This record gives sequence, C-alpha cells and structure tokens, in this order.
Amino acid sequence: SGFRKMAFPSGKVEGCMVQVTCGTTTLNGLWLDDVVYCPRHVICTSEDMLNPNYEDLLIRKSNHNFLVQAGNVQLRVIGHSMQNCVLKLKVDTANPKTPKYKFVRIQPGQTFSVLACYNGSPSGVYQCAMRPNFTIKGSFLNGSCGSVGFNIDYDCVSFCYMHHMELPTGVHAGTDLEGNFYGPFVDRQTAQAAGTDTTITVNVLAWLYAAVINGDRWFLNRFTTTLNDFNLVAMKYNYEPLTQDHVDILGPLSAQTGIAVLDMCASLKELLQNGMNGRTILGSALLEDEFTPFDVVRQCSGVTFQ
Amino acid sequence: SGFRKMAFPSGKVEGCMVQVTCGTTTLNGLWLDDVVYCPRHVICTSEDMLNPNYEDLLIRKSNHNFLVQAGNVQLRVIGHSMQNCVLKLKVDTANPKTPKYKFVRIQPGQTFSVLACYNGSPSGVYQCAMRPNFTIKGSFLNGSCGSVGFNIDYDCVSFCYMHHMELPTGVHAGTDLEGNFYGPFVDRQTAQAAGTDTTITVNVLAWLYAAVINGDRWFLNRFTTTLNDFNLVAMKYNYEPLTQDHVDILGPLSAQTGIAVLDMCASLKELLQNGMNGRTILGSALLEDEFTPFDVVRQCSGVTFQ
Ligand SMILES: [Cl-]
Repeated sequence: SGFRKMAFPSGKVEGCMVQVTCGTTTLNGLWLDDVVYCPRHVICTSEDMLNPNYEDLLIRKSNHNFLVQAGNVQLRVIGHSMQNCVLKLKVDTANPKTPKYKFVRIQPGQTFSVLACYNGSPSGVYQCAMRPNFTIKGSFLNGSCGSVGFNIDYDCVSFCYMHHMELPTGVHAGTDLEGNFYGPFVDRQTAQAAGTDTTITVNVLAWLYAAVINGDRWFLNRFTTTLNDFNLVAMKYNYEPLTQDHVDILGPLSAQTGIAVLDMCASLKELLQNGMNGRTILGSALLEDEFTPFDVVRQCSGVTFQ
Repeated sequence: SGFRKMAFPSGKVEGCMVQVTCGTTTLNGLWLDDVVYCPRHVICTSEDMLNPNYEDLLIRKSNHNFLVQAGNVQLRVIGHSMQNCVLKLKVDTANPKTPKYKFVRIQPGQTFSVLACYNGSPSGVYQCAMRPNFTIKGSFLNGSCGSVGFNIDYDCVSFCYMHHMELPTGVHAGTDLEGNFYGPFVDRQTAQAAGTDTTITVNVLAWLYAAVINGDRWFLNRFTTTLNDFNLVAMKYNYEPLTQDHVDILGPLSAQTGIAVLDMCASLKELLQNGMNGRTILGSALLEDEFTPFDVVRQCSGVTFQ
C-alpha cells in the first residue's frame, strides 16, 4: 500500500553525464554514442547573455576550445555543430555505457524525472510535470544547466528535456534534445512572460482514483454530473477543460474501482465549491495534479524496468 | 531556485539488487562482495507467517534450496547463515559492481532514499523519513520486501534500511542491515501497535528556513519566544520537544538568513495557534517535517556525489 511521488531509477542516465567547459563557462552535457549534447550558451560570458548572436560567437571557437571530461578521462573533440539551441560536439571515443534510448518531445500535462547535476556529477533525482504554460517547478542552482529529464519504458531511456534557464519569476524553462524550446521562451537573459497557468484536471482525477484505491474515501458523494456542467465549474476555478479522450484514458481506473468517471467529476466539483474543510487526502491538504493516469496505474501494479 | 523532495541517485544501489527464491517465495536481496542479504521470511509459506519458528524452518533448507539470479547470471551458494532477521547467503562469485559502502543504524528523524524493487529489478526511488515511532510511510506492494533504504556521502553508500512488512494500519516496518528491527515490531503476521506519532519539530524549522531562502516570508512575525514557552505550545500540538542540540544544528541556517532560531520558534507557534489561513508555503498547505537541516543545506548549496 502507500502512495509516494516516485522518480524513475537514475543508473542508466548517470553513466552519460559529462562536464563541458568552454572558456570560463562550465555546464553539464550528455554523452551518447560518439556525440556530446549541451546548451549552446556554454560559449557565452555573463555579459553576452544580455543579447547574444550565437552564430558570430561560434565562428570564433574551434574544436580545441571545447574541453570535455568524463570522471578522469578526457574526450577529444573532432567536430562541432549547432542545432537550434543545443551544441553537438563530435568526439573520438564512443561511450561504452550508452543505453538504448530515444529523444521525445512530450506534451503539457506529461510527467518526467529530472537528474540534477553540477559539473557533470549527479546530485539527486525528482519527479515533476510540464505545466500547461510549458514551465516547470524545479530545484536548479547555478551550474545546473544541461541537466536532463527522461522517462524509462522497459529498458529504453526516452530523453525529453534539457534545462537552460531560470525565469525572473523563480520558475524554470528548457528545450527538447533537438534544441527546441518548450513554450515562448528564448535563451536571452531578458524578462519573459509565462502565460496564466491552469490545474491539470485529468491528473487531479487520476490522483482521486489513487486515494480510493488506498482507502481514503470521505470525498465520495451521492450526487452526479454531466461533462458540460462539470466544465463550467472547472473553468471558473481555472482548471483545464475535460475532453472525451481524457475520460477514455481514465477507463482502467474507473473499472478497477467501479466508480464511473462522471461520478468522480461530481466528487471533484464539490471539493472545488466547498474546499477540503480541514481534512486531508493521501496526506495532502491541496488537490495534487502531478501524477498521470499511467503513473498511478504503474505505481499500483508495480511494473519495474530492466 | 526552487525546492523539491529529492532522492539520492540510484545507480550504485541498482547494480547490487538480486532476486532470491526459496521454494515458491521470491523476494529481493542485496549482493555485496561475495554475500547476499535478504529477509529471512523468504523460507516461509503464507501459512508459516502466522507463527514461524525460524530455527526449525531453516534446519530443513540446504544450500541448493536457495536460487539467486542477477539478470541472467546465476550465483551458486556455498554457505548460509542467519543473523537476527536477515539471511546471509555466501556465493562463489564476488559482485564486480560493488560500491564502497557501510551499514548504519539511523535515528528517528533522519531521512533516506528507498529504491523500490519487485523480483530483483528496480521500479522507482523516493525520499522519506524514519518517523518518531519507528515506522515509515512508503509505497510497497507484494514482492517489494528486501528493498533497501540508503544515503550517499561523497562516493560511499551507507545502507540503513531493509523492508520486511506492512502493518494492518497501512504503514511499513523493517530492519537495519544486521537484521535488527526498528521499533517494537517482529516478523510474525499478527496485529501490532505503533505508538502515537509526533511531528519532527527540528525538521519543520529546517523547512521554514528553506522557504525564507526561496522568497516565501509572509509567516515572519514581530514577536519572539523562549524555549520553555515554545515547548509548552508544541507539546499540546503533539510536536517533538526542542533541545539545545537542535538549536545548535540549526545554526548555519540561522546565520545565512540572519533570523535567530528563537525568532523562528515564535513564527511557528503562531502557525500552530492560527493555522495557515488558506495561504501556502513552498506550495504546501501543511507543515512539512521530511527535510533535515543537512538536507536543506545540501539542496541549497548543490553538493553532488561521485
Ligand atoms: Cl499539502
């Protein structure tokens, strides 16, 4: 029993984390096959970051200007190339501890595990969510840049995120592994507006099914609701609108608990309108939106990776 | 910036997790040097668990009755021995991926990372705390037993906990690596009483310093308090009594934020007496007691392991 916020195991990602230094600037990079990926702002000074021209800045650098060190071994750089906002540094040796892997661009609402790294060595791991406004609420100090977010299926590491920058608001932003930003953000140090955030409705529901499965059931109501009615309430509490695809995805959980989705939607609406009234759910006094329906399922059936 | 509930990296522990099977019963074991550690209830049937005599049950088994498989490779067992509630199975091969390590018996209040495993392969990792009544609030399904909790300092893995059983109350219990239970619990399937729990005062304070460090400051008050006065309030809200050792441990945080401990104790007392009043702190509507003062420090200075 029990319900925790769990991350994937970090073994396979740990053996790919290298330290990249170019001039003074040092940040983390990801060594797969014979290539190293890092944020392209490793060629900038603190001053450059105000308004960089990345083309012109790169024209100055040569292969020997990029130092890459894995533990104690030093890689030698043979080529270098710029794809969107990441740099791809070709090296002479292929990584012996390279796992099977893909690169994937996720959607808002999806969750993933972040391995937090300073100077190419690992600090810690945590689970988190791509918000609806494409930010994330991390824990990232100076030097953290180039830490990666990933998922594990079976034995295949799916890299979804690379950390680039902190916003003035205290929140985080970044790219996929081909160098494209999630959201409107750019790698210039200027004031940038994240839109209004919303709560991820489909995930709050997933978490309610987890509470029932674990024995916490006080929020269950006699009443019931329709989709369109439920969505009118949601909207005024800045919740994400619920579609049929979302109901469909909640099916397995509705079956094993025998509580129809719309009956759960009615339970939620009351919580929105009356608050929790000083009770708790899975030990939280707020409504948690950072487990997907696949997360809850996996946590409850105990899937395992290898 | 940011503050997450973070676990240590799991790489080094993952390469020690084996599957132990004895008769029908399969559970997880830990392969270091030439020895495998597992829960001694791997020699029990579901029926035995009601009132087992572990001596007599073991006298029946021989080396060849214990099957140990790491991935695809099979170990051969040369000896077997029972120390308190764990079994030590001597094998012919030493583990090539054995990290430097110790075994440590922690104290209530300490935190640690759990690697959750079914059938010798890893599922996920999370941070948690030894409660004052020596239980823990995990996420553990059937088959989980023999999962380990650990800390990492520098490059040295310190194993502190092995999972044995779930209590009827929905909470978890277990042993150190020499086989001694934390708390009053025994490995018999019977009803067992955990005492009254308390909130870990020193840790709530640590977490308040983390909120100030991150910019959340509304709970700061003009007032102030004494130790003895603060402890009279605490007690009636079932908080752990604060000693001078606890103040001493909070020193570094008091310095860098320039808020004296007793001033923080006064802030807390008001929260106890007036609630949070529908505000949040680091995004929580409750008072969090699962970061130590060493945790917060480490998270805020970005220490790293290697
Ligand atoms: Cl909460």
